[PDB]
Amino acid sequence: ALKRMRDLENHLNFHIHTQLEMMRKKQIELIQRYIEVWSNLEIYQSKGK
Amino acid sequence: QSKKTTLENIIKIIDYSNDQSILIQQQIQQQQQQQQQGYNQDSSRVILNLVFQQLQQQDNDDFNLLVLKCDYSRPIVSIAKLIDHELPAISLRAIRLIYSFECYTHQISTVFLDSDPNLILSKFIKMMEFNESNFEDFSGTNYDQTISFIRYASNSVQWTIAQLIMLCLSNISSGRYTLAHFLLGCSSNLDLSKDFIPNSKSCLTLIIKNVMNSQFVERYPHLVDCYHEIIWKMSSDPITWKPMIKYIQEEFPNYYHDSLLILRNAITINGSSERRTEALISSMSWVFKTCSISIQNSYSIEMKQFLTRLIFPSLMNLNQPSMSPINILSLYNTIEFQLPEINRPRIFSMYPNLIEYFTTNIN
Amino acid sequence: KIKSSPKDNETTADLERERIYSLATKIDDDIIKVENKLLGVVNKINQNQVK
Repeated sequence: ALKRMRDLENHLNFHIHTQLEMMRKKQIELIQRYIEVWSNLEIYQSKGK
Repeated sequence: QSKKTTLENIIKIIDYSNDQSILIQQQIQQQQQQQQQGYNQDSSRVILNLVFQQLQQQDNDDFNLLVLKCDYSRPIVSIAKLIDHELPAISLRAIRLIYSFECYTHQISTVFLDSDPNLILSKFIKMMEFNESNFEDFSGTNYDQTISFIRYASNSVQWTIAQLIMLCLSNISSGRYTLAHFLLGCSSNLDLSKDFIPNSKSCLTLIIKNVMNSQFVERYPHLVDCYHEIIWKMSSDPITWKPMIKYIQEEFPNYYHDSLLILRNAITINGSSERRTEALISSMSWVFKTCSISIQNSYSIEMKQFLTRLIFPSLMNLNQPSMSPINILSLYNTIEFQLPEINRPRIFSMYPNLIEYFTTNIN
Repeated sequence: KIKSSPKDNETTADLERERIYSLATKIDDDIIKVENKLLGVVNKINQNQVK
């Protein structure tokens, strides 16, 4: 029981955290591109005005 | 679509070169077909060169000094499945990729537990097992680069695994489990306070059984100096010393006699080179210091017999047949305290302004 | 749907609009450098106390 809890705590502290930071970083990469596409959207929808 | 599939197609060839190595270790039971393997094998070798040339910009002070100014598990595990690849020039590529990957992470220990640690550890073991028949001497002057590159790619495997264990023992902050502790078989509770598993195969069981092979010591003296620095470090960390010295006394009680016997005999062989004598005398220091912690904390009946019948052999015992030797003085003169009179390099007289550029401090 | 529109007939308003909404994109890029660099100071202050 003591082993199997350390085994599961390693999965939380190393692998799951490695997935969490890869998703945190990938959120920033998507938020910068949400601003890229919305700046280009406002230029496009306001063109000739 | 075609602007994520680049690295995706490279990873599929690392996976498919494991599908193929599993299929070829099966189909060598039938294949007259070697001519068709080579394009897939060399494509796999070039992929493992190219990934190494993406790491060899981050294996660099200028990049880390730039960072100071501004799921890797599947990739690492599909590379680790190639550790026992049928071409040593692919095996050594997988092991040297894993070396760089541990330098950035110190977490290949958990990435191997979080996967199948048995199917991974057994591939390191399968590369650390000594085959005495893979041998013909490097005494011939006619060093063909083709045949030599294959023999280099072979014998570099155990040296790179030993140096991967050594790195993950030099880089310990106290109580941290590492890829060294994983390869040596320290308890998968991450628990450096618990004993080793007896009769098990880890890299530790192989390190000690290769050290006590006299032909392994004669053939590979620098690998034996390195192996003894592993034994010494595991015996001198304030946590693992108790599991380690207990495991030496429970599965290897001869170790401090048979290792001094083999090293002293390997030094006694005249016509050896200064660089063999270097490593065997270095290895002999590690045996003395590892024995010194065992005497200090774990003094046993085998240690009392070792000191009183071999190291300090009291004269009256010589006349009882009812069961040059290795005594304190015969050990001293095996180290040859005529030190070499180091001549000053002639280059320091050509470039006196560059002495501290032309040296490196080992620390 | 944006990067398939014609570049025809662009005006003084559109040129300065293309200049200023790309300045807004540059602001988040230049913020994220400073967020990373200032974390690249905090983490070292924390390491220095913990040594």
